[PDB]
Amino acid sequence: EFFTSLELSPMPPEFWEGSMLEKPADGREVVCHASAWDFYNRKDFRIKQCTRVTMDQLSTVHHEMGHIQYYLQYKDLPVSLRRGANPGFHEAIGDVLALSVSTPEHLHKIGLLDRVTNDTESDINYLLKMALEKIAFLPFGYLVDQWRWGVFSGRTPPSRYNFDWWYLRTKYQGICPPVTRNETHFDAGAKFHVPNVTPYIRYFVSFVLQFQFHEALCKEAGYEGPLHQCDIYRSTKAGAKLRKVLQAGSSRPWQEVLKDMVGLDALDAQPLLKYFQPVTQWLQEQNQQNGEVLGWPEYQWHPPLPDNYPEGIDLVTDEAEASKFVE
Amino acid sequence: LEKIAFLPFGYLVDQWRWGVFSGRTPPSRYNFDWWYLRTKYQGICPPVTRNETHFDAGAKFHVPN
Amino acid sequence: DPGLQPGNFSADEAGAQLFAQSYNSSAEQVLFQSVAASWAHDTNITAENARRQEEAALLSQEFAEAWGQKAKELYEPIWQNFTDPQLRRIIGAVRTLGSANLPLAKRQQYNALLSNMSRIYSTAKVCLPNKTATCWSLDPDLTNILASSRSYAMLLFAWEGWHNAAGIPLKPLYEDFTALSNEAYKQDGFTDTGAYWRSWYNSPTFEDDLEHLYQQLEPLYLNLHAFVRRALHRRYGDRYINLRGPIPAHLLGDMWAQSWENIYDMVVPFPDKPNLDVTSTMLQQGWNATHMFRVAE
Ligand SMILES: *[C@@H]1O[C@H](CO[C@@H]2O[C@@H](C)[C@@H](O)[C@@H](O)[C@@H]2O)[C@@H](O[C@@H]2O[C@H](CO)[C@@H](O[C@@H]3O[C@H](CO)[C@@H](O)[C@H](O)[C@@H]3O)[C@H](O)[C@H]2NC(C)=O)[C@H](O)[C@H]1NC(C)=O
Ligand SMILES: *[C@@H]1O[C@H](CO)[C@@H](O[C@@H]2O[C@H](CO)[C@@H](O)[C@H](O)[C@H]2NC(C)=O)[C@H](O)[C@H]1NC(C)=O
Ligand SMILES: *[C@@H]1O[C@H](CO)[C@@H](O[C@@H]2O[C@H](CO)[C@@H](O)[C@H](O)[C@H]2NC(C)=O)[C@H](O)[C@H]1NC(C)=O
Ligand SMILES: *[C@@H]1O[C@H](CO)[C@@H](O[C@@H]2O[C@H](CO)[C@@H](O)[C@H](O)[C@H]2NC(C)=O)[C@H](O)[C@H]1NC(C)=O
Ligand SMILES: *[C@@H]1O[C@H](CO)[C@@H](O[C@@H]2O[C@H](CO)[C@@H](O)[C@H](O)[C@H]2NC(C)=O)[C@H](O)[C@H]1NC(C)=O
Ligand SMILES: *[C@@H]1O[C@H](CO)[C@@H](O)[C@H](O)[C@H]1NC(C)=O
Ligand SMILES: *[C@@H]1O[C@H](CO)[C@@H](O)[C@H](O)[C@H]1NC(C)=O
Repeated sequence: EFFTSLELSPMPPEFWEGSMLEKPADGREVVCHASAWDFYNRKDFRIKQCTRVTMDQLSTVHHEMGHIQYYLQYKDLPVSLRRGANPGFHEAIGDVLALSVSTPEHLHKIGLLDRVTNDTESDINYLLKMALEKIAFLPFGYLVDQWRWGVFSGRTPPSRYNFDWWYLRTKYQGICPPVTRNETHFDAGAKFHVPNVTPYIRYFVSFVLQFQFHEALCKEAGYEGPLHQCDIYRSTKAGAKLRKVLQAGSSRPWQEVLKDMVGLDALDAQPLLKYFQPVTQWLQEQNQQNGEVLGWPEYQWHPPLPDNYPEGIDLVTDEAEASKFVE
Repeated sequence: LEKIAFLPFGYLVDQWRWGVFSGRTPPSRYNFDWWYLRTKYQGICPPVTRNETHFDAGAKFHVPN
Repeated sequence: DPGLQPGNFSADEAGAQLFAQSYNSSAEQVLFQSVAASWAHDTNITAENARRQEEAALLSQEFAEAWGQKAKELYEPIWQNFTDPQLRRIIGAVRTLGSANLPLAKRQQYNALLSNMSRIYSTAKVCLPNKTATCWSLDPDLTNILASSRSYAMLLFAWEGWHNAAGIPLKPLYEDFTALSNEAYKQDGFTDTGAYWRSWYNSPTFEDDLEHLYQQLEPLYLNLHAFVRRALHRRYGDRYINLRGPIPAHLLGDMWAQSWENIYDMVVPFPDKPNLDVTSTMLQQGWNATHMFRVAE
């Protein structure tokens, strides 16, 4: 109904008779995955997911319903024009809508929350909670696909796998391995996307693109306020523009479509800069007050062995549990 | 031992200088990029610990001049 | 300066030849005075000579600026097409204004920065925590100790001392110089300073070809490194060097590991055969200064 409000997603009824949106009551079916498989057949689609009560599950449901919007929209195109333009679009369009749902204003105005908590402290809290997973991932993706490019193209011979991988980690993400590694180990294998053949820069491109989409839609939504609570709900023109963009799947270069929607044909982090503006200002004030270096004035620092010989790992060293035992 | 032991250094110094000029090396990865290049190409481990404060290229004459 | 300003030539062949000849004469004079100043800088007297070098460089750069501006405004539409390799090369050499694109204040700042870099590197010195009255320098003393001593502690002290004393007070100057050079060569027409430096060799696949060459030459250096690492492990023990791993920087021959020639003392294989030297000949027949040059003749 939120989709239909802005004349979007005239959902065909086959979903309410042949699509399973629930946990598997019987049979050893899929436990919990994160995909929205489409029936295709030129006619229909489906969802296969899990159902819970948490807000995270609701956000995931909105995310996969946004994925279903894409399919419902690009089916008149041929069988090879199914991937949506840039490969990172599917997450992006599937995520920007979630950015509208998670706002407390959306929950209150749709009836899930009693009233809007117009509090600066809550604003900063929520912004830092969400910026702990939409920013700490930004060096990643780029890191992984840069390393994979290096290994493929030949600049990283099999005698330099871990060296290049850990130099990249200490460069971009700035996290050093607690154990002194060497070239026998293959630390890139721990990630699931390295052994399986899966590109990983699509997620970085999406994490850059979704906020630009949010800013463009908000500018076309008529609400020139803060970017936090700027849901696309009840915006017929915004839905029409999103439908127009979604009409063509890979039929044109992604740069042209982005120029059509936002106004420029290249990626920009400026909407992302504006989105995290209050949390960035608060972070700058906190860093200045604490008096600490911004980052990486001393590298080649690897943590000492914590007595990691596997006999004392079970020893608990939590402050709260220690205080409770003391009392 | 006079020539081959030099070849990687010749390939290394100006690669680092290209990295610094082209912008891939901001003034916070001078020493880090230099010593990663040294450990990668020439197989040389700096003896003492080095932070970003040090500039381990001005020792070579061709870097300042 | 009458020769500073070029006349009103033409894009035609005769005008191009006249421009080339005028540049030849003017540059002959300019580099004559420049080489005179530079040579007098570093033979006997250094006082009032670095400043003379700076003013000579400034005037030569202004001369190059004027001539390059003239060459641009007189040959830019026809720079690519000249039907003569010599003309193309000379006009490309002249057109590269280089460090003249900066304004007067920026140009003075860049020249002062280069002079400061050179002087800071030249006068840098390192010595002991105590008895700090007189101490070493780079070439007369530091190279001798780092190439003749065989003590790990003293080698480390010399290496760390020189690297600190010549790198620490040099960082902000290098940052400013990189910014200025990038700006100047961006205004020149090249994407960056590194692109201009690569432009000398004139090959689009320069980096790829160099990487291929080094990948071809890698086994030689790997084997040599393994052998020298084993020798150094035998000499210094299994505490300051391991068989699987890199080699510490100072343990090698030169200061910056540029050449290992000074390590031949404890690397040479089969030492029973005598080393090759003709010092005994100098002991027999005197070689004061010219014998090694008459042999070149
Ligand atoms: C290039 O260097 C000159 C000369 O200064 C010398 O090199 C520097 C890198 C430092 O190591 C200096 O100690 C060394 O003498 C620099 O010109 C100098 O500028 C300063 C600032 O105007 C002049 O006065 C100094 O100012 C303060 C106190 O006001 C103190 O640092 C000093 O006590 C001194 O009084 C100094 O006289 C002047 N030297 C000259 C003109 O010969 C110049 O700034 C530098 N250029 C760049 C681009 O960095
Ligand atoms: C929540 O509080 C903020 C202030 O912390 C309100 O800020 C609004 O900001 C926009 C920016 O364009 C201004 O145009 C509005 O006038 C501001 N409103 C004010 C000052 O009352 C924001 O509107 C509040 N949100 C809700 C839903 O009440
Ligand atoms: C930078 O590395 C040096 C060693 O190369 C560290 O040691 C100090 O260096 C300073 C000069 O920066 C000397 O004055 C001190 O005597 C050194 N020792 C101690 C115990 O302080 C230095 O701490 C490192 N700095 C950073 C910021 O990482
Ligand atoms: C950590 O230490 C602080 C400060 O010592 C503890 O706070 C005090 O704990 C003692 C325990 O005997 C009490 O008598 C005091 O009244 C406490 N002061 C307070 C709460 O202001 C604290 O309990 C310790 N534990 C944690 C988890 O912080
Ligand atoms: C330096 O050595 C050269 C080469 O021997 C000397 O030049 C010759 O010295 C001999 C000494 O018996 C004379 O007979 C020759 O006439 C000299 N000239 C030539 C062309 O052979 C030279 O004198 C020595 N001293 C200096 C200061 O150059
Ligand atoms: C070149 O032309 C300028 C035009 O202002 C003139 O002033 C100058 O005298 C001319 N020079 C020669 C050498 O003819
Ligand atoms: C370049 O010069 C040659 C000289 O033979 C001429 O044939 C050619 O047309 C020129 N190209 C242009 C003017 O683009």
